[PDB]
Parts: sequence; structure tokens; C-alpha cells
Amino acid sequence: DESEALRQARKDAELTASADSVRAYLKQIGKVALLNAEEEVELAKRIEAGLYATQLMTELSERGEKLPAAQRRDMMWICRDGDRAKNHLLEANLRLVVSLAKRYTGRGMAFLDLIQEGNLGLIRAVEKFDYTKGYKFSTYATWWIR
Amino acid sequence: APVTHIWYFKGVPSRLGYLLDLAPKDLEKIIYFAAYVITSVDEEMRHNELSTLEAEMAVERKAVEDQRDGELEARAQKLEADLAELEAEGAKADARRKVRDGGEREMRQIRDRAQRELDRLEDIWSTFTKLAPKQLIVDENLYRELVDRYGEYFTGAMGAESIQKLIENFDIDAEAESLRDVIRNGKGQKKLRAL
Amino acid sequence: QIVERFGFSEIMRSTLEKDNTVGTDEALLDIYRKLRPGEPPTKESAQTL
Amino acid sequence: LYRRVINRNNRLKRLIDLGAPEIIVNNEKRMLQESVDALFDNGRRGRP
DNA sequence: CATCCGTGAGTCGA
DNA sequence: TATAATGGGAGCTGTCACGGATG
Repeated sequence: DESEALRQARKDAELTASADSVRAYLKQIGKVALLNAEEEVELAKRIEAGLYATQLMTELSERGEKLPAAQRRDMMWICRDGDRAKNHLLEANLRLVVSLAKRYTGRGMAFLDLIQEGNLGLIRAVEKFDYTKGYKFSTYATWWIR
Repeated sequence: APVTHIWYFKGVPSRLGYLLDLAPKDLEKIIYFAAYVITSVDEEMRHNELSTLEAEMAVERKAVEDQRDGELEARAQKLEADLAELEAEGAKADARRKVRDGGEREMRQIRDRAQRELDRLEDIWSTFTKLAPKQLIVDENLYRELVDRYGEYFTGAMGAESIQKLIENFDIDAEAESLRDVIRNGKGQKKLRAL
Repeated sequence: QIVERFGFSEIMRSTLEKDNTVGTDEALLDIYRKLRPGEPPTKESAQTL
Repeated sequence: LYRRVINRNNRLKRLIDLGAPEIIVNNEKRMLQESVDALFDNGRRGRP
């Protein structure tokens, strides 16, 4: 079924980058897989943990005292993992922005400039996302990106 | 963030391309973020750990090869065991040819899947060993793999600011004489581009 | 059918002979690869366009 | 063309503070590149 | 010796 | 600003003669 020719021909195309700036951005997004309903919840759980390990140490730096070498390092990893998980949730639903930015084309503002500001909204959206409500990420994001 | 003056890039002959001995086509994939460019590399540290790194990379290759040979063995075991199980069922001998070819096709895929892994690990090791400034790694995954494996050894950048770095570490005096030597050589085609 | 319909000429016999690849799948993929480089070539994405 | 550059250049500043993913950051940088290029010489690279 | 990109192709007026 | 929603869209058509980089 799967020939060796196609397996080489696929990577030949994908590896080459088109001249259109719009296309080259569209191609880059297609890499990251879309998120499952429960997968979304995981990241949300992670970011919350990550976003909170940070709030701890933030106020601790101004007051003075700091955690021990075992705690601060364990604390610091949640911070990394959290900020890492953040950058994942954005890259995943990066398609979502492009989906409803295309509708605003031909309005005296560039498509790319529309996606970017749309992305900019997506960033704020993921910060105030709450996984306690059984709502998917796609709904609370849309209202933010619009 | 820095951005390249279009007049010296797209203007033909590409002044920037001529300065860094870079291809007009390759220069594109850098500046407009379609390919990473190797900016600098700690060759000494690469050398001082070259012996150990090779050993590491080799064990990973073997561990790939070991699983392949064990995975293929188990499949040959069940291929022969099923062709006899369908023999104890007294099925038509031609109906065993569908099960024979089925196994051979499966074993083939296994070997090729394992081979593509080895070939990647080959292209990975090959790339690192011969890594140097002004190299373009247009394939991101190899680069992603490359940064993680030996990120401590080189400086990988991308875009218009990476171009800026190349210009910074650029020795005009050295690159000038290096071209006059090629001019002193009679060879015409390489003297043309060096002129 | 290529030999049948255009066989009366030696310029089409010479064309089908210098033909690089054969196969309905290998033709669509080939045309796809030359029209839109930079995109994943499915057997169902080349048949479509 | 001036207004185009500054709008994107500023946007890049906001994204960096936000620590946006490199995929988004790099897209902006590319846009900025073409914006300044379009200003300096329109149609030269890519469609005008 | 033949392809690909970039750059030429009259002036006044209306 | 909490239902869920997740990869664009018009291309543009009838030059011409030439030098430089590539063949």
C-alpha cells in the first residue's frame, strides 16, 4: 500500500518552504496536532500548577527568604513545566485563530496582521482559562480572539 | 529585532550572498525564517568530547539494531507457528501462501522502520561531526534533535539577526586574502566567482 | 490505450517510451509534486486538485 | 508603509514581553522583515 | 551557445 | 469574555530585447 517513493516524496515537499509568507505560516501550524477534550484539561491543570509555583516565589523575592535547595529546585521545575505547557496550548489551538481571522480579510487590514492580533488575544485567553467548568478550550477562546 | 536592508539582498548580484559566500536562494530561507543557520561552534569542546560522544551515539545505534533483530525473530517464530497452525487445521496450501506473504510483508516493514531510525541517527551524527558556521539546517526536526543532543556545543539561530551575527564574526582581511589565493589559481570557473 | 490512440505517430511512441515513470498513482504524485511543492502528497490530495 | 512597520514592530515588543511561543514570535519577525522591505522597495521581493 | 530575473522602451500638451 | 467552534484564496493571462548567473 505505502510505497517508498511517496515516503521520500512527502518529506521532499514538506522540507521545502514556499515563497508566500502566508503559506509558510499556514504550513508551520499544521505540524502541531489538535487537542483532545481531555488533553486540554491536562495542560490546564499543569499551567495552573505552573502559574502558581511562580506566584509563590514572586512575592518571596521581595520579602527576602527563599526555599531550600531541594524545594526550590522541585518548585522551579513546575514553573518550567507550567510555562512549557502554556507554550503548548497556544501552538495547538493556533489553527483556531487563523480560522476566524480569515473572515475579517478585505477590511483595510492585512490577513497576517489579523492572525497576529488574533494570536495576541489567544495568549490572554489561555491565561484566564478555567478547567473547573466542563467547557472545552475552543469556546472560551473564540470569544477572546474575536 | 534586526531586519536586513532589502537593497543589498534581493539586488542582483546579491551583495550579502557574495559577502558571506552564501547562496541567494539559501540566504532567503534564513532571513525570512525558513531555515536555521549555524552561527558559531565550539570545535575544541567538540573535539575534547568527540571520543565519548561517539561511544554514546554507537550504543544507541546498537540498541536500535538489537531490538530490530529480536522483534524480527519473534515475528519469524509466529510466522512459522501460524503456518503450521493453519496446517493442523488442514487449510488449503494456497491459503497458507496468503499467510506466508503476510509475514514477509510485515517483517519488511519492521526492518525498514528500524532502518529509517538508523538512517536518521546516521544523518544526526554526520551533521554534528561536520558542523560549522554558514551551514543551513532546513530540516527542523533534525535540528530539534540536533539541539537537544549537542546543544551545548554550537550556537543555532535564525532570521535577520542571525545574519547580523555572521557579519560580526566576519574577518574581512582573512576572507580577502583567501579569495586572492583562488585568483592566483588558474582555474577559471572558480576564479570567476572569486573575482 | 496510449499506444492505441496515438500510435499512428512516431513522436508519441517516442514519448511513451522516454516516459520516466508508469503507474496511475505515480503519475498523480508526480504532477502534484511539480504543481504545489511544500505540501504533503496524499493519493487522495493529488486526485482531488 | 511607515504605519505598517511601526504597527508590527510594536506588536513584536508586546509578544516578547508575553514570552509568546517561538512559532508566533518568528512569524511577527518575518512580517516585520517584509514590512520594512516593502517600504524600502515594493514588489522587489514577493507580490507588491 | 541557450534559460531566469530585472530593467529598459520619444517629446510637448489635453 | 465559558455550548462548541481549530490549515487562505485569488490568481491573470497578447511583449520585447538584453546582460548575468546557470547550464
